[PDB]
Amino acid sequence: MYIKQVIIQGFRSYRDQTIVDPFSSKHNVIVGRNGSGKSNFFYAIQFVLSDEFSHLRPEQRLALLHEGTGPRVISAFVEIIFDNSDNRLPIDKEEVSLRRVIGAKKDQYFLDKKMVTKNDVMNLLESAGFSRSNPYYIVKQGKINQMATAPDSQRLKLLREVAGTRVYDERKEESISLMKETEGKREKINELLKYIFSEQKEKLIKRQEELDRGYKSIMELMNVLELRKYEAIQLTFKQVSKNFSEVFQKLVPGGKATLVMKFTGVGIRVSFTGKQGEMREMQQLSGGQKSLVALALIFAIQKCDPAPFYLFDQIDQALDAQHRKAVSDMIMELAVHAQFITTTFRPELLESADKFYGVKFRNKVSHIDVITAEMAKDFVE
Amino acid sequence: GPLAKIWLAAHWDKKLTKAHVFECNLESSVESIISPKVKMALRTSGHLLLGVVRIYHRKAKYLLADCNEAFIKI
Ligand SMILES: Nc1ncnc2c1ncn2[C@@H]1O[C@H](COP(=O)(O)OP(=O)(O)OP(O)(O)=S)[C@@H](O)[C@H]1O
Ligand SMILES: [Mg+2]
Repeated sequence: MYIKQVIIQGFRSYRDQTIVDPFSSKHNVIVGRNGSGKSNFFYAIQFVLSDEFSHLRPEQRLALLHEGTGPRVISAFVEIIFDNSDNRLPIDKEEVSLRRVIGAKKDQYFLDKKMVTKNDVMNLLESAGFSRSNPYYIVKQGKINQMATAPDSQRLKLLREVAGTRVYDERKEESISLMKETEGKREKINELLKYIFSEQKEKLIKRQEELDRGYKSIMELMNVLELRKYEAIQLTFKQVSKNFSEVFQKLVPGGKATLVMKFTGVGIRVSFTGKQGEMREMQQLSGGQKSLVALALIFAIQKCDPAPFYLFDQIDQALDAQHRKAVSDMIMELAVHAQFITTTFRPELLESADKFYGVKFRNKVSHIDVITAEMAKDFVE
Repeated sequence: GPLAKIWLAAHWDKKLTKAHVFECNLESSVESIISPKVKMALRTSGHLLLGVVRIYHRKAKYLLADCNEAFIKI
């Protein structure tokens, strides 16, 4: 599962139908001036996929609608065509089309040209391992430097959500209520068994016997899950920590970084100079250093709950050439197991990229076109 | 594997017919969630739990049908 193609119309600066040439399954990079349409493209994808855009009041819908001089637009849609070669999407098609259509009085999803609720859509996406939980499939510069400057309290909240305790509790409450719904049906088959063609009795009583052993296994399962729910936060901490230290050491060769608990919050201690007990707290790092470390932590968390594709909107803005090359080298490594769509103003990520796209704002609308490695590099310098 | 069918019953119970509901052994399904394989985060475990209870629920309802039609035939 990856993004094979995107179609946009009437959506912010993409006023006119915009059919983006099919993406590489590896690393796509997008370049263009301030104001050209890059974040608008990423917002178009988030409009379809992100849980936070799933509900919009009229005031937010019309901000999505293109506005400008000339032809006035009244409706917008984004369509994503997913390649489904790995069969992660529970639909027997090589290509799966998901479209959201927005107007002032309309808001509808179409799965393979047929209407589906918002609940269908988020269930479909979780089926394929793309959660409404882990919201790190898409990263923005504003997300990075917001994480750069966040307190220890924020990082513990972050850790709780990647642990998954909240959704586990919702699934359990859902499960239990559905359990109660079967206990009433199980009563109207066990009490209903009084009456009992002699073989079908034994074959049905076999199946009653099966529901009785499964009830017991379900009760056992609920015990082991309830006991590990209280180990989750500490276990994910342990896991993200190890990931975080390995990621930072790949980014900063001789460096060292760890997470520390306190439970009140999650702190970071880091040494760029080389494990020499030069462990600085996060808040005393430099601006660029905080942003690299924020990125390493994101990479560590993505590793705890991986996604089939990643959207990165300007992640190397605060980074110097050395650290940009390190981010690029990492991206090239990750891009063999997951799709990447990124935007940058510097050449280092270009070396890491299999396909290049240029974004231009012309004649009141954004345009996105396939370009060559040379043109991307030429634009960037 | 069987965890995959459980995963499908959690999120996309549509593409799941009687044949999976009858073939499925809850006791072993549950056992593969409790015991190793690739260890799961709490979030996935919660989905698989709902899938197991989903199939348990279907198995119970299907038995309800084959009963309310064999007690109306004998
Ligand atoms: N609803 C809208 N209708 C028409 N134009 C819009 C709308 N919303 C935003 N724009 C404009 O679309 C143009 C491109 O916006 P973006 O995609 O966010 O630019 P960008 O390529 O990300 O440039 P940066 O962030 O400075 S590198 C901007 O000039 C916006 O002001
Ligand atoms: Mg932008």
